[PDB]
Amino acid sequence: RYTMTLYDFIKSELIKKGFNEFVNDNKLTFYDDEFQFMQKMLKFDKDVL
Amino acid sequence: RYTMTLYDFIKSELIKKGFNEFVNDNKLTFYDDEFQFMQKMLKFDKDVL
Amino acid sequence: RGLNVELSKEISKRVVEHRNRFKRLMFNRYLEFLPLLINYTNRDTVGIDF
Amino acid sequence: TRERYTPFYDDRADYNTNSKSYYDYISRLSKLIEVLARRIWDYDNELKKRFKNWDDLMKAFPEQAKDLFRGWLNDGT
Amino acid sequence: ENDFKYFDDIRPFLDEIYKTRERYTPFYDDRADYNTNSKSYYDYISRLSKLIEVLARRIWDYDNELKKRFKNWDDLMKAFPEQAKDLFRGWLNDGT
Amino acid sequence: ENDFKYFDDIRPFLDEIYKTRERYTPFYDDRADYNTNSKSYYDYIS
Amino acid sequence: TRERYTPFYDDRADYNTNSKSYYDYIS
Repeated sequence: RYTMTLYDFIKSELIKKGFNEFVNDNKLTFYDDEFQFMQKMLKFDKDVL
Repeated sequence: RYTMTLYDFIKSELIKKGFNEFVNDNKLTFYDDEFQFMQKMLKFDKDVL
Repeated sequence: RGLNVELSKEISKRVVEHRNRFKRLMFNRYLEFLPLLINYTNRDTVGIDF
Repeated sequence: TRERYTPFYDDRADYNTNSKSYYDYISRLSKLIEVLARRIWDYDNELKKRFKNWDDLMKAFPEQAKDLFRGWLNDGT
Repeated sequence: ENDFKYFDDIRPFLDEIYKTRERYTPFYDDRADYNTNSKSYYDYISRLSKLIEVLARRIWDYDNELKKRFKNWDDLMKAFPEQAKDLFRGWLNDGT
Repeated sequence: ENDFKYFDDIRPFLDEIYKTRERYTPFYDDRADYNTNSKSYYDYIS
Repeated sequence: TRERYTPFYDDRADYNTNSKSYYDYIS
């Protein structure tokens, strides 16, 4: 049995707010640790809060 | 076995009191978070109180 | 190619396949047999394919 | 057979369905397509009336062009 | 010249994945039953819900755009006798 | 003129639901038994 | 067969039946 998760929730709601993780400014930022969402949730910054 | 719920009660009694959630002023307000009833019950304002 | 298997609760789909295939098989087998039970003193002298 | 989810991908669509269950969200979405369908119908009711008005002017244009041009502001010009 | 070795520093990292791509089965194992969790119906209406509201608003606000577009029709109508008399004073210049 | 692109900015959000509308079954699953609660007699006399 | 509630919709009608049960409201 499967429904919605909770990582997907705040990921989708944070990507609703203009963020991104791949092509953020113009450079390829998939590997850069201060941009993908899992680090923003483990650091748990002002934004996810 | 199924009868009346409680969300439906205060939704129907609040919509008896002139409110609405779709066409409220004139603009389409289905997506606007300060108008549909579920937010008025979770915020639990003066009105639902 | 395209492949990403579910889990090993694949068995919980294999179990319901065994049930579904058993119903289909037993149903059409039982009417595969049922029109031959009687055969009635088989071709004494009479040209009927019984 | 052997039910596999051979894609396993990433999404970019967003959700807070202000609703008790999946069911009541289906009802809300039904009401919403109903009300904007009624908005499309009053676009039709407005727009058929506008084109009964406008295309008369585009059909009867050269007669009106001969008529209004003969107004006697011509001496002022 | 012997320039443009950007097709060439890829080479030690393009033979590498070709090496470790298909020679795996003596080195690894096939066990442990990793679970896969993939997207029930709530993520499906996630995929559909933002998509329908992002055009639900963009057909709700078609009225003001269309209101602009049948405002400037009447703007053209009230601008037309000016343009007609302006066209008329053009030709009589050579006419008189 | 090349105006009235209001029929045209709908296009990248009208092919989108046609894409994700009927190609679902390799991407999703059919499980979990969602309950549906729908309106007994008390809502009927409501 | 296979009893399904294929509509699942929204309503706009209101209720406080000042009554003990469904029955006494019918009365």
